[PDB]
Amino acid sequence: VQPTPADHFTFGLWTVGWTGADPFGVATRKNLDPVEAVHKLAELGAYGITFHDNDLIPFDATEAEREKILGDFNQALKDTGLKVPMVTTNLFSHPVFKDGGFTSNDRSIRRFALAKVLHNIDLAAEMGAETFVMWGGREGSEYDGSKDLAAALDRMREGVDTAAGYIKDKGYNLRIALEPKPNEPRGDIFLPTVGHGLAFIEQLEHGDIVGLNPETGHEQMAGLNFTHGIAQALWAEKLFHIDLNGQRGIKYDQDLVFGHGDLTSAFFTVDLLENGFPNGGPKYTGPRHFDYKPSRTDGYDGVWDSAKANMSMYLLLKERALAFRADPEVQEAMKTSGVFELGETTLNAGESAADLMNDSASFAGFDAEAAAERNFAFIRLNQLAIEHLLGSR
Amino acid sequence: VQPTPADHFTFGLWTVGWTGADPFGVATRKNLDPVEAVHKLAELGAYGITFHDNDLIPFDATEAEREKILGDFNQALKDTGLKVPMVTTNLFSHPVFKDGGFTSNDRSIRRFALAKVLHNIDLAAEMGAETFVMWGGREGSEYDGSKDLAAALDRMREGVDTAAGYIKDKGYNLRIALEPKPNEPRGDIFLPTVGHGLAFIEQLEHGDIVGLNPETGHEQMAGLNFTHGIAQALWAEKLFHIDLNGQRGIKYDQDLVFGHGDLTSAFFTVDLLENGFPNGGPKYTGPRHFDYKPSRTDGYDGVWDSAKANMSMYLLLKERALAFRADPEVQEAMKTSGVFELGETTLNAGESAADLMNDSASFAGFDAEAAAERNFAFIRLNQLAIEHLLGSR
Amino acid sequence: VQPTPADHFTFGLWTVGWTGADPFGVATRKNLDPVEAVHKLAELGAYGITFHDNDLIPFDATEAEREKILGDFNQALKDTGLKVPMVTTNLFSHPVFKDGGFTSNDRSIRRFALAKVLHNIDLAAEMGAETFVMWGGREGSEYDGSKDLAAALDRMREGVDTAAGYIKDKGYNLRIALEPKPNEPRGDIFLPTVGHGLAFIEQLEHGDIVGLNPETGHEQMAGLNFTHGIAQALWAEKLFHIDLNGQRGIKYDQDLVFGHGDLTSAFFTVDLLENGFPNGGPKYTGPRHFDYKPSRTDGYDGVWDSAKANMSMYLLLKERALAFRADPEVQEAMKTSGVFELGETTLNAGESAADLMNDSASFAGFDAEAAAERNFAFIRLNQLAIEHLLGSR
Amino acid sequence: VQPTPADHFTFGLWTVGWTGADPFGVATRKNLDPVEAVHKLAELGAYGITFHDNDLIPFDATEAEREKILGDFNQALKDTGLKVPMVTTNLFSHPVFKDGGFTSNDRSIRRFALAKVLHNIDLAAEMGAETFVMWGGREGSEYDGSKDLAAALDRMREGVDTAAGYIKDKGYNLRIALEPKPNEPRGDIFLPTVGHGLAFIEQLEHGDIVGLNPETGHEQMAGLNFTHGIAQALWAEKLFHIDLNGQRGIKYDQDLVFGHGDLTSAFFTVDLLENGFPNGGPKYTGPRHFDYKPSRTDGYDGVWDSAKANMSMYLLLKERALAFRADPEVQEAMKTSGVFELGETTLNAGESAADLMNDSASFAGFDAEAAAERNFAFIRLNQLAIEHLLGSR
Ligand SMILES: [Mg+2]
Ligand SMILES: [Mg+2]
Ligand SMILES: [Mg+2]
Ligand SMILES: [Mg+2]
Repeated sequence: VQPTPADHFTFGLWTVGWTGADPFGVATRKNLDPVEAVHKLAELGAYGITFHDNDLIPFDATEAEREKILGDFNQALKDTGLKVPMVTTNLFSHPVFKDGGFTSNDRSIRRFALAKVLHNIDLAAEMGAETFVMWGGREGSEYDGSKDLAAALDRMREGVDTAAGYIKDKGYNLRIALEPKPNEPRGDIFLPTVGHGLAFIEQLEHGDIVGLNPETGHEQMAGLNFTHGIAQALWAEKLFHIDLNGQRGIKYDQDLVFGHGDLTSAFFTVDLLENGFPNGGPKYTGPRHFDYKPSRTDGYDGVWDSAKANMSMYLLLKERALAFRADPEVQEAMKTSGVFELGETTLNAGESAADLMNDSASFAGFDAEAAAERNFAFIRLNQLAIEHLLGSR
Repeated sequence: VQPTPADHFTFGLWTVGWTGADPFGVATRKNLDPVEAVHKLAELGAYGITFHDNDLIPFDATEAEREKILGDFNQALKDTGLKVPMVTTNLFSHPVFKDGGFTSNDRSIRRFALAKVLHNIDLAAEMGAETFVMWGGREGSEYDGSKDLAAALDRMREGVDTAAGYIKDKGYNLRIALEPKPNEPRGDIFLPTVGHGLAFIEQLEHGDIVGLNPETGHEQMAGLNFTHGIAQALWAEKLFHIDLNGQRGIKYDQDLVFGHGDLTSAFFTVDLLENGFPNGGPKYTGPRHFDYKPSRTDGYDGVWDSAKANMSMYLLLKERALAFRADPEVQEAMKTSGVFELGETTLNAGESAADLMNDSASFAGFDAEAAAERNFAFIRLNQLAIEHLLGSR
Repeated sequence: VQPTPADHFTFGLWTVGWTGADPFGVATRKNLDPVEAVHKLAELGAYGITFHDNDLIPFDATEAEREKILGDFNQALKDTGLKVPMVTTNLFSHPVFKDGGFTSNDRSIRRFALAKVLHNIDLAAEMGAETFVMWGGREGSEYDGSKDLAAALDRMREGVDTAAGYIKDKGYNLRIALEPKPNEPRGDIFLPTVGHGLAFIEQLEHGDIVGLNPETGHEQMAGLNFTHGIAQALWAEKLFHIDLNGQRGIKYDQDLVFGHGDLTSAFFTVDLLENGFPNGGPKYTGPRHFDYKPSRTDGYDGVWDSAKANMSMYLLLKERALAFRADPEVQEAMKTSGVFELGETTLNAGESAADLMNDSASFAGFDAEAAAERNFAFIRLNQLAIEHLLGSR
Repeated sequence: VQPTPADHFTFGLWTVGWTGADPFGVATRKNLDPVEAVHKLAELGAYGITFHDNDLIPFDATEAEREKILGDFNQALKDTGLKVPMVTTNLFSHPVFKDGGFTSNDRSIRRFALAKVLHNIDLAAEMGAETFVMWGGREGSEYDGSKDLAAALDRMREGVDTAAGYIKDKGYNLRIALEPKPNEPRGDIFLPTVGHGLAFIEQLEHGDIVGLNPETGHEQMAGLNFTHGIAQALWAEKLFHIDLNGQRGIKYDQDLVFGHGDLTSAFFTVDLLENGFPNGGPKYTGPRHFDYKPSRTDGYDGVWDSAKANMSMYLLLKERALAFRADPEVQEAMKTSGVFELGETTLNAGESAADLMNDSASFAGFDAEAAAERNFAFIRLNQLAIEHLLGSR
């Protein structure tokens, strides 16, 4: 419960560097120098750091300034050994992206935004990032009439497929991860959840290198079960990255420490990333990225406390989830409840639809009332998970 | 604002026949005979009626009883001319489906449930239904540990692909529509929204004849924009059916009359079904199905009032949405706001990613501050839509 | 973690007795005989039992049937030693109550509902109940014009003042507890949250013996912090009873076991009930009542299992919350965050507004930016708390 | 639909002046000079203007700067005739207020916050404001152990009683209006809803001149019915001010124009404000204040457009709500649904509880099932209302 680099905890530069400006107030902390960020995270046990183009390099920066910033940064990474596993672009802060990057009603802003992305892919390759995240935060509307809904999706597809074709063309070993979000900053964002995101990728021409980057808080903002949406992404072989934080209900994006929102949910999230599926199946072996914000009420000691907290929470949940699954009481409760039974195909090997229709024991002579008497024992099984969680077993 | 059969208003037998039992009380109305339902709906201007297998035919019914019920029903349809455009199966009422049909932890219940579906497909063909709806209402969990998340999806796929292969095999001209729902009756349902549903179909073997059946209320239960989710379904060419009702917020499934929930949203929903996309694209020309419930406080006069209300609301919204789009002030407001501009591809014909990166006017020499000065005028445009809605223009 | 009568765990007859019918399906369990409920609950460690008049005595019961049923139930209580601390009135399942009891639009119904309550006060008094709970579940509307909102609150007051007047008159030592609920079964219910119930009580003629019965899931259905709510009820000394359960978000009411919802909020509710306020103040001493429903997926072993899960959940939280406040590291963290500092009055002993305004050091020469440097360290206090919750420290 | 000063449309300086910075981006508009705001608003038909102390006078303003600024603003008011009906205090943007003003854990900060309020009361009185608004935006927490909840309410009371005491002492005719808000910017805010604010007021020493300022979007953020909320405030005669805007669901605060959110609820709020209660009762006569923000996508033409949209929205709703209640068909529908019947007291003139209980016809021989046959016809009353809303009848 001391993190180490094979744990693969990655942190975004914008998280610990978030100085505290919210919509009702100014920053409460001084800016965090990025070299200092790299040194402080390496020391806490982080494996890597991620950033947005404008997190390191100002929008305004001249070529010389860009060279100077990147040199110090590269030096810092070298001194520490921190990797840079994911890179992303800021397509939401400057006033020009008031109506989006890629789905901006203005065509000249869509070309600028797509060029901001291609340049960033080149920097992403250079850094040795394996994933390029795309968070379309300003793509949407506040009013139903603001957009042509089909055009938005065509413009979004265009953007994404041009970027993907460009990776392919240059031979970069980079994958694109789209990060779905319900709302905020727009009152409605395009591809609001994990399924919209997932569905969207199947319409792309270069879909093969496009996957997702779900975020705890984002699904929770539409009241979805985070464990069930990552399950589906994994199931489809599209869980390319993951962002973990906490959220307490449907409200503004809180960005708390992982485990400080919905704890029981955090627990089962960690059981799926760590243990996978009960009957076997896919596993996610990428980085465990923390995309959160150190509460504005706290000074810099709280920033480093908060960074430590993320990794601690994940490790506490991991031991509890490993003991839980190892527990023989839990394994037999799982058996009773039919967890392993769900793993069995419904049809017998070689059985056809006509075969089952016509099988008298599966329908005509099936006793539905007897079958309804089964005690699934889901509460008891729920109860065992929580007793494991509470460290009482 | 007198409905007629080319309007294609279809009503489910369970809507007007809903006698009023909620989780806190008993029915407040007497049962509605299904022949009387057909006669009363034909007379109100409905085009068709839909039903769940157990809405017409009791679970218990002997073959003779099934023959007798279907004969009277068929007679009624013949006497009136009402079609039966969609059929669906009850996989959620009997105690046997306490943990689902298709994703039931018990394998014997999954075989029964799939056989209940194949038999129903045969009845669906017989009735001349073009769509077979599948609402997986009991597929999910209340506890994160109740299921093996990957197995659930494999079991769901198995069910759905067996049913689809069986349509194909028998040569029925029937399509399957899955209806996504966030929650209720389960605390979390599998394929909770339109994207999960959409994503899910791309993993199926018989995906080609599988599409969606979104419902106003269902998306609204996860706080999504209904117009933007049907837009995406349409965009993907998967909007096979549609269910319209009203819902006032994130809470239990209310099932109000279309236009009695979120009115402005209802309005833009009707603008998309009726007018389509501003720059052109797909159109939805299937039935406009009302899946709602006549409030339990009201007697039978309210049931028929409520049925009339659905069609009235849709026709009032339709005229307001046609005037709105015809309005030359509105067309020029759309132009200013860049609604048509979104229709233009981002890249020039023949332009490549390298071409745009390297185009100095799109990036390097792009004036982002000048571009940020643009007045999108989205509020004014929103305001014009509402003045059209209020019948003030 | 073995409950004893000393713990004051009370259960509603309706909870273990809930047979499984929900809006989409029939009962999955057989009716529970009340004598068995009493016997079962006494073997688990329950302190008492509570009921609604129609949980015990059927709506259409003859006089002979009523006495048999009470002879049976009084015998059971006598045999087992269980107490009956609370009694409530079912003003919701019979179709007569579709528009409410007390705020029904029909005056004849308001008279019957209130008659039904007065008779029930006699019964409650006879049983030795100390609390009389009023849950106005059908009090509200689906539509904004259905009700005259000032007249609904006048009617509500009349009902509550008549019942309280009657208690005072008859010399019964009963206190009325109003149970606020935002929705379900009505689309909007009168006196939606703790706040609303408390405000209403202050408009009552006999508000001195009228307080609240907050329920965990009801407040979570509005997105409110359950703990902030009962704190406010406590502070006004109006916390007369409490109903504990689980709710996983804004959706239908789940009625999960306590701690099977929002764990961390459950942990903080236990802390408040057990440890009181950090700086002292009123404490809650009534029954810890569980109003939940055994999931319908579970048979009768599941029912006694979930009844036991309420009590184990609570005892495990209590143990952690006691360990939490006793930790010296936590006591120190609390001092550091200003938790005890909030207890010191803002003004000085006999300081006036005018004295405060001209004091130079409090305003005029107050260094606002120096003050703003304080690291409140709330993340670290939060992290310690979860660490005590997880049985880690 | 041309507003006139007689309409009492008031606007906050912060609303038209909002420059566009949100959590994900910088300002998209230039600062608005306050003199121009005053002039612009008087040309649109505004009756008055309201501000926060720091909207006008910068936090670090010298004495010389403060007088210049007030000379400029007083001149503008004089020139245009605008009134200043409400003044409020910014106890939220400066980093000193990260934990609150009045309920900050730091005692030195509580003293400065209250000093800052007292000084602002003098200013408000000087300006001729009738209402003093208190919005405790930083009063709350992200974490359940950050605060002693009884001590936070004691501190809050001290602050409000000190300010009210001061008003009384100085002979100013100002009334305090507390503005409840459930969240944002804190994860949970003290006095979350109308209900909570009203309950708190009754625990105050000087609660007689302390009332509420409900805001439309704040209540919709909890899923509450805005109309039920102000009705309850009205009924207790505590509706001192109102803030009108739009909110599309439980998500961040949108601050859309009034009627650009939930239309039908907007329609029913106008009806209540204009027509009062169907059976009579208190009526609201203060300013109709708009606290919204011009979407950041819109330039300055958009700003004056949205200021005008507030007033047109309201005037269009008012016209429909007046037409609605005057319709004979609607008056009849209301009688039929029992709307006036709710106004008749339940008991008879000098009827006691005891008299009611033994009356055979009210209980004992009351035919509950005959009573339950009444068709309340709420769907048809709702349908008439939407038809008047849509300018259809
Ligand atoms: Mg993220
Ligand atoms: Mg449906
Ligand atoms: Mg309760
Ligand atoms: Mg406000």
